[PDB]
Amino acid sequence: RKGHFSRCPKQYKHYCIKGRCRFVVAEQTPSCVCDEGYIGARCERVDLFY
Repeated sequence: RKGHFSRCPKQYKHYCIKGRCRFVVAEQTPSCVCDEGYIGARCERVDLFY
């Protein structure tokens, strides 16, 4: 319909520091989306101060 999946909790977000992730249980699809204004491979740096 719109987005009925499982949101990744901060406790399990070790693959992304400043990035969220949507894990689909019914259809096994683990996808991590980092902040658009972020920088670094592990989402450590950022491109937005104010």
